[PDB]
Amino acid sequence: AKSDVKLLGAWPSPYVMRARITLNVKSVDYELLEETLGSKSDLLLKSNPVHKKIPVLIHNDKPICESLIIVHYIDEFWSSGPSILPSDPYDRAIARFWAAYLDEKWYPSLKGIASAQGEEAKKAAVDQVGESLALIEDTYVKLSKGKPFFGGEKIGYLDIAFGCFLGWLRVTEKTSGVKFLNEAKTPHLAKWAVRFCADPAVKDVMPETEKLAEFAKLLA
Amino acid sequence: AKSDVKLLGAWPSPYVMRARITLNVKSVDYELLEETLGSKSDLLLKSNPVHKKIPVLIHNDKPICESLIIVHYIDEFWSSGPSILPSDPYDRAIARFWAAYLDEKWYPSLKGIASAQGEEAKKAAVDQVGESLALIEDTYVKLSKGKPFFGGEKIGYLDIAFGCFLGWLRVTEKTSGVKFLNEAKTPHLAKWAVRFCADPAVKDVMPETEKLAEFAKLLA
Repeated sequence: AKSDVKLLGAWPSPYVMRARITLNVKSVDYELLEETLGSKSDLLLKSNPVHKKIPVLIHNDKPICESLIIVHYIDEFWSSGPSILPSDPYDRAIARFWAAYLDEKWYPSLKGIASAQGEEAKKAAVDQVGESLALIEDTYVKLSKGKPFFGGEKIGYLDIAFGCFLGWLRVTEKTSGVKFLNEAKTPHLAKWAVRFCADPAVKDVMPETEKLAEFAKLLA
Repeated sequence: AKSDVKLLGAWPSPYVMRARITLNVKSVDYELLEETLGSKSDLLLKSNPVHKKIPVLIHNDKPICESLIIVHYIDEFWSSGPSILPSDPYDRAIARFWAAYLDEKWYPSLKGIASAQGEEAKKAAVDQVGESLALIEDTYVKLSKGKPFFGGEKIGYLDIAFGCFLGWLRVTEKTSGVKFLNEAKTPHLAKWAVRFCADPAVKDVMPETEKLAEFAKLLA
């Protein structure tokens, strides 16, 4: 409820979006407090002194930090609602593994295209993103087992962990002039991404591409 | 068993040690395959193509990667054995949070002392480690609630996540000439570290300090 669940967030953040989608799945209402560009609020600094990052879930006045940990916490506290994590230990380990991969390696590589200077660096950064999408496509085929989502019949942990970046992916495609996730290159992910963005827990917390692209300009 | 559980490891690795301690707690026997310095084995390259890192747990011929995920997997698959993760959702989130902090921020800062050039850089790196130990000491007091371990009566997730680094901490103290974890500065952690290293799941997989210090020399 808004009385007992607060989320320190910011609408462009893919990490924050993970927390919002998961709360939606669990039918948990919450208040969302927006951070402003270029400064961290005193409330954020107080609630996440270690990292000073969003999201922060404040549940009954206790702060929980790090989006993937927050997603676990929401799944575990609100355990009677639809499950986010897979039920099987091996499946769980694999979903956790790919989410950690996305944060550690994949997402940082998106930004690397804009940062690259010169043709060899640009080609390298663009090629890397393409190679990783090929890996993620293969992984999707393996994990989904023919079902609509990474998590099976309904969105799960890995859908949320990857799908939270789709807005920034689309912006990166616009600015790089290369389409990475599409029918030709990643036909399975292409169908999945339409379904994911149409999911009622996702549809209104996923930023429209041009709006995010405008924000990307305001960014410095 | 050795037939169905293999661990790609290396005796100096704190990350690998997490997997060994957890298997020990669960009374799960396993075979350990050592990586050699300066090269990755073809078996490692095949079992962890994404990161090419140890540890890798190969359980019934399925590889699982990333030490903290491996610790979760062992806890969850071997669920009838002593529990590693806390039972409460909030406690779980907090233990996960501090383990992630240790890997992201704390452990990298240990190496920064040796890497620093000049007095201002050295002082900065040494001071940072001291500040973080003060934070970890406070966290220990809060989480342990007077019990011997972060996890309470028995070693738990966060004991394993922090304690796995004690060998490298002692080596860093030797090479930096500054003691960071001791009675004077961190009296609670000082008592805890003796108890942790004496635990039967830890005692023989924790490298003796001089041996690790010698390895640190062989390192380039």
